[PDB]
Amino acid sequence: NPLRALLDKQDILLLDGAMATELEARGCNLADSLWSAKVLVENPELIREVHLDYYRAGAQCAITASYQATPAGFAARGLDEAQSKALIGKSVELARKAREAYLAENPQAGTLLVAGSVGPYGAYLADGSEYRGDYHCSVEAFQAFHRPRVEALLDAGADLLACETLPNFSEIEALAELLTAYPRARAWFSFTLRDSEHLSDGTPLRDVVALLAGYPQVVALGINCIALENTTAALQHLHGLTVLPLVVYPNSGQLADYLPQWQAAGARLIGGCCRTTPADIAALKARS
Ligand SMILES: N[C@@H](CCS)C(=O)O
Ligand SMILES: [Zn+2]
Ligand SMILES: [Zn+2]
Ligand SMILES: [Zn+2]
Repeated sequence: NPLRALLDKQDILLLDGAMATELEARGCNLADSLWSAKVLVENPELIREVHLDYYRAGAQCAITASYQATPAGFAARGLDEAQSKALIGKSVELARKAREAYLAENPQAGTLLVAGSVGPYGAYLADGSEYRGDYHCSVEAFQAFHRPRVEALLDAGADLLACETLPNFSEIEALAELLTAYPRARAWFSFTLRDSEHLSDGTPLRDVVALLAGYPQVVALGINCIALENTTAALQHLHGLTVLPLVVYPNSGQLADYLPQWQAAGARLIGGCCRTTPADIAALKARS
């Protein structure tokens, strides 16, 4: 368990924040949802710089730029599976390079992690379906969609998988099943919500937690890409269902002002999602 060493030593583990904000500030034009294919090729040094930026701000875990990096997605750019897996692997390499750089600068930084981002099938559909979850695939189809990215992230040396922004229960099942075929893998599963007690697709959270409790490789559960004002209620509900470390990284509003409420509700992995920047991580660091 990549988390145990850190969680044995401190209550809170800080995540990072959004990649896009920082790349745009540095001059990047992110024209479409497949922007990672371009930036990983044309400006990989800027991605590495942003990861380094977040470690400096206090992040102890970087999330790779692979949220929309799948062979399915990247086929629209003329890339085949192997080419796509190369770029997925590269996203891990750049975060690992940033970790090497920071630990050279600050050897006293403690343990630092790299989490491979695994986004939902909805993000590939690119119709904002990662928030509705109303799509239908067989278990095999979900698993075929996710498998190459899981393999590429693990082979490139991700410490764990960030299975995130997940709106669909059947896909969550397929993904938990898929991970058992990689016995060394560890993951967190983070969800988008319809309300404080339901998945985006309508599933009661008690059912999601109950399902995932049977998979030991899932070492944390939580919420991300949700409005600030909707976080605490959701966490408090999860807090009554599990004592797995809870994950929370919401969209930008102050984000760091919530740290005591969140921690009291069992959150132990805390960062930022959309429109957050290293300023949010720096604020969290100061309040912890
Ligand atoms: N790509 C983001 C999630 C967008 S909802 C991430 O990797 O955390
Ligand atoms: Zn439907
Ligand atoms: Zn089937
Ligand atoms: Zn988000």
